[PDB]
Amino acid sequence: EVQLVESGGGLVQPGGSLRLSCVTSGFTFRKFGMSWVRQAPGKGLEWVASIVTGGRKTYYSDSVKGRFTISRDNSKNTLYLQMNSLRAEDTAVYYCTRGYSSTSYAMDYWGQGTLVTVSSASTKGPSVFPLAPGTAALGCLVKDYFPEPVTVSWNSGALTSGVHTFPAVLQSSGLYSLSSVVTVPSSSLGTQTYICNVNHKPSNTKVDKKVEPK
Amino acid sequence: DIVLTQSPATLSLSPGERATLSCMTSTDIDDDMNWYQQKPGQAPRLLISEGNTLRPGVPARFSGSGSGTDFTLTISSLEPEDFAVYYCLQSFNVPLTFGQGTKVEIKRTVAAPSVFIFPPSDSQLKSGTASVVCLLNNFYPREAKVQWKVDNALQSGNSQESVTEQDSKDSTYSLSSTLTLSKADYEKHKVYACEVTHQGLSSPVTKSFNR
Repeated sequence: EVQLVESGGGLVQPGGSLRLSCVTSGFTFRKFGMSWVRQAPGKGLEWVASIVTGGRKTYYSDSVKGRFTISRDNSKNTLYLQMNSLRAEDTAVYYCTRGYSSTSYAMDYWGQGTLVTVSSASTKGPSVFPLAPGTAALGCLVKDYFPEPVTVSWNSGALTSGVHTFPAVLQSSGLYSLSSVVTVPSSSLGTQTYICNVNHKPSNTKVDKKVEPK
Repeated sequence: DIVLTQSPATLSLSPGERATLSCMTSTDIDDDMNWYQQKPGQAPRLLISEGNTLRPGVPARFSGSGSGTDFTLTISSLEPEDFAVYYCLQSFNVPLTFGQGTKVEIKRTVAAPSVFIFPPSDSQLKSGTASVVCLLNNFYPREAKVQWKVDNALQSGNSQESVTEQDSKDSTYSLSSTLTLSKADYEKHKVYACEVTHQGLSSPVTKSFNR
């Protein structure tokens, strides 16, 4: 079974460094060219770097040339991406990728992807505020957290229908904000309970806010 | 050199219809064009490789054509699973370059948004900041305009918007517009209102509150 397992991502400050590692299984590693591709949030695919079957040759995008080093150890079935002098715009999900043929770097198999966040902000749990309400609307404001991601569920997952959780937005403070909303019967408002469950693993915080009318 | 231009930016189609996607290259690339599909929260999925070759495991409705600088991806009959974002990629020479992507969305009947307004919580005000949330729920098409008016005075550059992916159940979009004021500023003003403009609205809809 083919697997491209990544690690080494995560938080890092501008100027800081990281080494992404991708350990491959399910195919002869040495027989293939490898590449890294990243995807900034809400944006598209961008090639970072490629490496031949051996270790002899490498190629870099203009964006990372001189700052990044791609490399592989065939004996460990492992792909490396040395990322030095990191900038905020390097923030992306970086994908470990395998070339489909021996003469092309076109990717067929992609790693699970790891988020790399380059920022000066410190890890912070979100402040969660209620958005008080035949249909009324209500939700939770998930404000000022870092880094991504947070998970939001309603009534411990018992309520899924009608729920909208918006993609996060980077604020000028360097912190993220989003809202999760749901539409419900107006008649049920004082009887049914509505609780948003906000989990933010990086800060080891979990918050449950009950959302009732004013 | 070696720029890939995808077209159109968004394909609005219904299930069963035929999809035609365009990708234009600034230079000949020896037919080394590749096509990828990506669904939210997933790695991209290779559909077609160099020489217009159908990848194993990919349905026959997918096909790739073109030559020189002109290349096309054709989905003969759209399925609900096929609505996603599609990227093209050239593999003729470094730097390897991707197209900017085409989103193939579901075309449905126009639906106006339900508009809601949310004052800052008594909780949040205690923290020193005030956020006013405008909610535009379950609408189509995607285009919508939001303007904030505080005591009838138009606000600019102090709001932030977010839009959900197209709903899987009803193929609608929702949008949030958040006005950020200081605690002090919030209490130095009386009327807070957001104005919404959309196809399904014969007239701009304004929802407001006082205290």
